[PDB]
Amino acid sequence: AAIDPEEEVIAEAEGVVHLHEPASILVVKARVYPFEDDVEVSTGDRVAPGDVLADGGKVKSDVYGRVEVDLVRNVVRVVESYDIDARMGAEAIQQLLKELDLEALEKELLEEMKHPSRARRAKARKRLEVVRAFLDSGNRPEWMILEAVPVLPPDLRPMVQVDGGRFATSDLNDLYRRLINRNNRLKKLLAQGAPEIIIRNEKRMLQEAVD
Amino acid sequence: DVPSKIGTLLDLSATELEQVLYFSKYIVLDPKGAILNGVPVEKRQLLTDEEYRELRYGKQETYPLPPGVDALVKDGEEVVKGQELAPGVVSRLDGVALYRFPRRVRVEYVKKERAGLRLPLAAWVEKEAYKPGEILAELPEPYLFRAEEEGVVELKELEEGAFLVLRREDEPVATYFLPVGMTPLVVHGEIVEKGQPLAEAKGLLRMPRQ
Amino acid sequence: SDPVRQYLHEIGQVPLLTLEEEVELARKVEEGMEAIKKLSEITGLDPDLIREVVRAKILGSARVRHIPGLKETLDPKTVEEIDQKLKSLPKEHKRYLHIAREGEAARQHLIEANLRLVVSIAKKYTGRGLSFLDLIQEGNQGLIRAVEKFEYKRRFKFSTYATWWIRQAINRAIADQARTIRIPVHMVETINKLSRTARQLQQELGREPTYEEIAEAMGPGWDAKRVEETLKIAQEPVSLETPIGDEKDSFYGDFIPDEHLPSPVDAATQSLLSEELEKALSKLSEREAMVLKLRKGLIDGREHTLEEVGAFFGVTRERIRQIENKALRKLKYHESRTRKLRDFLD
DNA sequence: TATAATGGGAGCTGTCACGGATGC
DNA sequence: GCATCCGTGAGTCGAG
Ligand SMILES: [Mg+2]
Repeated sequence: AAIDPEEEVIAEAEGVVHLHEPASILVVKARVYPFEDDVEVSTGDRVAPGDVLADGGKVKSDVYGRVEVDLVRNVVRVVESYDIDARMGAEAIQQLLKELDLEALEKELLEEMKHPSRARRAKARKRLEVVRAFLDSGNRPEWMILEAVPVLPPDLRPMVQVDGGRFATSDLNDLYRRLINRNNRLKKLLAQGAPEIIIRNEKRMLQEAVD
Repeated sequence: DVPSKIGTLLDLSATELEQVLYFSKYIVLDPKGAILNGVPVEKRQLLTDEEYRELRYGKQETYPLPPGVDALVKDGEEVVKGQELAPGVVSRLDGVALYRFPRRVRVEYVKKERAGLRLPLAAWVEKEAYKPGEILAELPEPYLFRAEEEGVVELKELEEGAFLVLRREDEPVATYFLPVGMTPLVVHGEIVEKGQPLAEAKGLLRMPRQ
Repeated sequence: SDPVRQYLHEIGQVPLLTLEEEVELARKVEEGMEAIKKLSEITGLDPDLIREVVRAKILGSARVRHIPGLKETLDPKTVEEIDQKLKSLPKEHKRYLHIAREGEAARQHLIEANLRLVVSIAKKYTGRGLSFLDLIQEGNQGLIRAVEKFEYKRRFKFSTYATWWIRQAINRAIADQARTIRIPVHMVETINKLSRTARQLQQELGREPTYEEIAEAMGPGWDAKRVEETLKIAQEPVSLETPIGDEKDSFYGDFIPDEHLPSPVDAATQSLLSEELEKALSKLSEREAMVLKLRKGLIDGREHTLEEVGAFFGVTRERIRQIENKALRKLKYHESRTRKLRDFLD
């Protein structure tokens, strides 16, 4: 097929097609699963071994991976991959903080305190001070991560007209503006479904803004 | 603020927590049975972008083909690491090689037709059919295949062997097939009366491969 | 360490597209959009909702969030419902789903592929009031607009059509952000034009142009007053933390008096005013004192009309205004007598 | 809205006096 | 166990 209909290549008579001289060659580790019938999974779906894909369940998945549906080649391809969850930033850290059960860590470190090594006893103490601090306090560790960022009352970061009729203002306003701008841009970038390597950059810049 | 409190609770070094927060490296919440370099992925492991891409999105690579050089392998066909993909290209990995933007598409068109040939009875080997490469006959002396019709000659030479089609006006009156070992004595667009030699068969003669 | 170097590395990861790869991705994107349209025609669903569902499944459940334009809250439940109703289509109809998915994937790979061009364009925009990285991200937004608006049929390379949208988005950002007090984009254009004009005039005249010269140079409609008002309106604020001295000691804000909260003197004078007024209002009868007090609003802070004080005291508006008159008059006499309330008149 | 354009720059230098963390 | 790195301190009022 081509842009203009007169440049197209149509088959004159009955025959078979042979591909020669590819511009390049793409080598992928993948498992091929040809299909003669309507396929139950579309492109992008992640699939474990023993999953239904095409032909009403006659053909299944051998490996772990990601589904590339080829309509041209009439084959369901699976690129070998896992479902593995790996994150970045304060969201991941907030997760790991939320997951922590305090008493368990306290007791583990207590067992760690009986160890003969001086260093290990030391580190166990240092950690246990933090853990017990959070415990006795009633403050959740995940609060060390921010969701809602507080805003100082305006009068404490004034925008004021001086004698000359000119305005003078605090730097906290510029910092807050940086924060808000990068944040909003992140919300719009997420709403529009931008790639990773973009959202990543934005998130990084957001953290540096808060900092 | 050292020692880091967040870093303390989660047992993460300054460099590690920096890498995670500032987006240098991924950290794994639920490995979901992931495996890297033969070892299974333990929770809270640090992965580079290379490693996370290899694990999550799978491994792949593309190699260039210099213009006017045909691939030594077929589309869809399995490959082994080190196996040369082309005269100038060697694959670094194992898997399914795929064609990217083929420059030339060769179409083999199927043709089923009917054509006659006449041979001395002693030379012929009787067979119900002739597979490619199989001997059609064996001739002790040079023999001249003669035209059994009059007309203009359409000569088409295949990879080996050929076809002659005689036509009066616009309608073909004859089709002769010349197998291997027969040299055509006529050219395209020539006029032949009945009885004049179209070709010469010499020695052994056999079917073409195509 | 250095965020810019890091981002340039990440960008340096994705390879550059050959003309073939580019046209292929572009085509897949366009045909994908078409697929979503036809799919909306078949299903009768909203093309937007469909697009967000396909996008969701391509990106994964890692990214799922409610979109402002959508009428429904987008969550794995609803996207699973919709995706399942998409999986229930006949083969020829269910084909368009695969087309859509392919489209989205092509889109992502396209953006990620062309991310370098944005950097190369934004590196020339430094110093204009925005950070390098901010410029890069805005340029990325531009790139996205370019991808979604691109048509490969014109046989143009992607760079040519992308550059326009990238520059446009960057410029829009610079105009909409870099001022602490926000100014409309057209107004910013006018101000920058005024600056280019003034700079040209100063380059020809060998001196800073007056308001009149700039006015004349800006054509008709521009007088000196307009130029001055434009410049005035363009004045940026100054930091309160700017040092006034060699040492760390002096801050500019330390010299700025607060005019808002009343001084102790003003407060004491207001107090003595209230007290003296209560002194002079007690010299009346409680009725006329209360009428005056309701009319001037010393009681609730607001002034009642003649009808309201007359309805409250149970007399006519003429009568209530009359006793207001005599109260005020007695006050005038008392004031002409003791002269206690004269000093409060400033 | 369409020739094509695809990895950034400035560092900035005569203080100790260190404290605790990190490293062969 | 002992060299080495990173962050945090380094006088007061006055005028400016
Ligand atoms: Mg004028």
